[PDB]
Amino acid sequence: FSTYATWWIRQAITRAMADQARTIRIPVHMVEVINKLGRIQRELLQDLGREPTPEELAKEMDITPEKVLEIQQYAREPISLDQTIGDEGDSQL
Amino acid sequence: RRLRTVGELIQNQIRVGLSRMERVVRERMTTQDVEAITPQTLINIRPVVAAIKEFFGTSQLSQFMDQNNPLSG
DNA sequence: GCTTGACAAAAGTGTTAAATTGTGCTATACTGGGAGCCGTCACGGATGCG
Repeated sequence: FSTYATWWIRQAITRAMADQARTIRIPVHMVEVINKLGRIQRELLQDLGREPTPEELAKEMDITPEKVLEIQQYAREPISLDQTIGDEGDSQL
Repeated sequence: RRLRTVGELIQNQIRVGLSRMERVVRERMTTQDVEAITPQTLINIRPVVAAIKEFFGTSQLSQFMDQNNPLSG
């Protein structure tokens, strides 16, 4: 039973994370693209040594560099409006 | 009372980053084949660099240099 | 001043093709987490352990 149950458990966990891990909800079809981009970038960083450029990633993913830039823009995470800018418990963002 | 110099402060963050890296290595170690497995596949360098960057840019000890005059610096 | 008339130029609908998105599924075996924890310092007052 464990062999079949593991697939479904992993699927449910990943889907729930995709649907509920961000304040601004991104559909699953975009989360998949973002994860693919991240994995490709991580793989490239090891062998290239430098920071991969947008064009190389775009070619490796068979998409235009503008699409890579758009995906990166979508990857932004909102920041908390209650920070400690001031180095003291005096002022927030 | 002892003194933590810059070297020790950086060493602590390196230790934390390597601990996170080791946790990731443990997670990945028992998930793929044992024959065609190489250090590159299961070694993720992101946590250590992330810790190093966080310390320099966020730690209260790492401070914006005072450049009013040579004596200040 | 006040109309009529002949025409481009935009405001509106119809229908398709396309892009986006919401669900479902994948069969070796896998079966209890991990961050802890750092000099006030005094003051009352409630709690709970024996």
